[PDB]
Amino acid sequence: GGPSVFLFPPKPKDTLMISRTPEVTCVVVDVSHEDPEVKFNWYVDGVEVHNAKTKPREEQYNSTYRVVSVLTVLHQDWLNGKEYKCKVSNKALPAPIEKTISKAKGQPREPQVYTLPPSRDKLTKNQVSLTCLVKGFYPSDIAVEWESNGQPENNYKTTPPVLDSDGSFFLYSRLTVDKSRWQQGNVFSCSVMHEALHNHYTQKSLSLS
Amino acid sequence: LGGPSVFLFPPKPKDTLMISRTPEVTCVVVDVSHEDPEVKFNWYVDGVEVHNAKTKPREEQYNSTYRVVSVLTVLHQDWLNGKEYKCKVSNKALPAPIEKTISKAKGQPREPQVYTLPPSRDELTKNQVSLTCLVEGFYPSDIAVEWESNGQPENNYKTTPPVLDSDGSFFLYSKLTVDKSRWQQGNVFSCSVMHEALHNHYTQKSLSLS
Amino acid sequence: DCAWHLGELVWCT
Amino acid sequence: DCAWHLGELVWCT
Ligand SMILES: *[C@@H]1O[C@H](CO[C@@H]2O[C@@H](C)[C@@H](O)[C@@H](O)[C@@H]2O)[C@@H](O[C@@H]2O[C@H](CO)[C@@H](O[C@@H]3O[C@H](CO[C@H]4O[C@H](CO)[C@@H](O)[C@H](O)[C@@H]4O[C@@H]4O[C@H](CO)[C@@H](O)[C@H](O)[C@H]4NC(C)=O)[C@@H](O)[C@H](O[C@H]4O[C@H](CO)[C@@H](O)[C@H](O)[C@@H]4O)[C@@H]3O)[C@H](O)[C@H]2NC(C)=O)[C@H](O)[C@H]1NC(C)=O
Ligand SMILES: *[C@@H]1O[C@H](CO[C@@H]2O[C@@H](C)[C@@H](O)[C@@H](O)[C@@H]2O)[C@@H](O[C@@H]2O[C@H](CO)[C@@H](O[C@@H]3O[C@H](CO[C@H]4O[C@H](CO)[C@@H](O)[C@H](O)[C@@H]4O[C@@H]4O[C@H](CO)[C@@H](O)[C@H](O)[C@H]4NC(C)=O)[C@@H](O)[C@H](O[C@H]4O[C@H](CO)[C@@H](O)[C@H](O)[C@@H]4O)[C@@H]3O)[C@H](O)[C@H]2NC(C)=O)[C@H](O)[C@H]1NC(C)=O
Repeated sequence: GGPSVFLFPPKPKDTLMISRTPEVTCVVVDVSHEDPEVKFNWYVDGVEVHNAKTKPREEQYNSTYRVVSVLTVLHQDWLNGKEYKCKVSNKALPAPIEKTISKAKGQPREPQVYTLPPSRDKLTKNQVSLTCLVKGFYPSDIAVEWESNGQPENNYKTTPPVLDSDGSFFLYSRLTVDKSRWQQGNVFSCSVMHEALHNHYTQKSLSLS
Repeated sequence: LGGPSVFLFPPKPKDTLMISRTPEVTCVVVDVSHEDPEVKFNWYVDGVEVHNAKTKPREEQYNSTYRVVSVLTVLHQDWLNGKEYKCKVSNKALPAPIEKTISKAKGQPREPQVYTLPPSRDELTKNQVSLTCLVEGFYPSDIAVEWESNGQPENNYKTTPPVLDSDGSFFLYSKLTVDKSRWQQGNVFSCSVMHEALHNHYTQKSLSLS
Repeated sequence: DCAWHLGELVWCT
Repeated sequence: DCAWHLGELVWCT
């Protein structure tokens, strides 16, 4: 064969923050040295758009090129469910490759955020685990973070979303803190970003007594 | 075709952890042709050829290929000790034999710390509540997590896949969903965990309304 | 009202 | 001692 096309959605945090710019990315791999010319046609709900930009061409070191077109999307357009189509044309392709992306279909559902304190058995170690259960949300596109006193707390790991038995998603975020920080009464907040939350944001706090 | 393809699978974690169960390694051969359905299997446990594998009934896939499968029963302790199982597949359509290997993940096993977390006060207004089981600091990621109440399995749960922690160990969370009335009745729910690094490969942690 | 995340604007209704 | 899971033997030390 010839080139292969991969079409990527915007980053969830970028579609949810008005202060950020979301974008759809059309990646073309296995572009040959003999025919590096790639034609991009972009469609938003079948309507051809002309404002995409081509990223600088990259040599991959396996005798192929990586050709990329990026299309900036409107936050509300992505959240409304518009389909973005990338049509890739190249001499090595028998016919053009068309790939599509859009937000997952289904009525969006609001996440229920619950902070769970560490166990009595967890309180006899050097560090304690603070849990954030995020459940009943739809689609699975979410951003989960942790802070304390206005500063980001970066010692966390979030599970990928799990499909629940009611068709919604759930995940858990785990923040690891020194036992003394927790014991001293410090507040730890779990921030969640999702389209179905009022103002795409919610924060839930946790402290000892 | 481009000849057959080989997929080699480990035993089910619960099967290696329960003495009442029989673990097995499975060597799956796909894209076996109708012209050459004959597949030769050679099995090795740490380079030592073993002769007790069994071939599963040949299955027609309906895409003009066959699925040929050899199953080798392993000893619980042998798998848990880290022995490598090798499947060598020979067929006329292969230029040379395909050899695939499996074994337990290498690294010093670590004991899981099991913590049951009751539902959040904010969730105690809903028709159903969530009971959490945090399982952390375990190595390798091979584990079985289940839930029971009153000696009977509770099947309305979902477990997250294991997450690689910053210290090289794993964690997961299991979430059991129960009707709020059942939590308010004082019913005791248990989180059973099976892992090689636990005393007797088993631990159970309970929780009820406080 | 507006929602802010670490001093960055999220959204306003 | 022995560990049991739903009446099924897990392991003994
Ligand atoms: C020549 O080299 C190309 C470039 O590869 C690099 O260089 C070579 C020499 C080696 O060093 C490589 O290891 C190195 O990566 C190769 O390109 C690769 O082609 C394959 C297909 O053959 C592509 O696989 C597809 O990847 C999708 C996901 O890709 C994202 O994640 C990757 C990491 O996990 C990352 O490498 C990619 O860049 C990409 O990243 C996202 O990009 C967007 C836009 O930039 C961002 O916004 C996101 O944030 C990024 N996310 C991440 C995680 O970083 C998969 O979705 C896709 O899978 C699906 O389709 C296949 C096929 O249908 C199914 O099997 C599968 O189940 C699933 O449905 C698929 O795996 C790979 O991404 C390419 N890599 C790059 C860098 O573009 C060429 O293959 C090679 N050619 C030859 C002939 O050797
Ligand atoms: C002809 O038909 C076969 C398909 O069988 C069925 O019928 C066809 C006609 C369709 O209806 C199919 O949908 C249907 O499946 C094809 O065989 C398939 O070949 C592909 C490779 O080309 C195999 O993919 C590999 O799968 C591995 C995982 O496989 C497990 O999980 C599958 C479900 O997720 C399941 O279908 C498999 O049976 C298998 O199940 C495990 O079996 C063991 C032993 O029985 C048990 O102990 C486990 O519990 C089972 N697990 C589960 C989840 O139940 C992947 O590991 C593997 O991926 C890796 O390798 C690839 C390639 O290197 C990488 O890209 C990848 O990233 C990764 O590293 C790979 O995906 C597939 O399993 C085959 N299916 C079966 C049933 O055997 C033939 O290909 C097709 N021929 C042609 C020419 O079309």
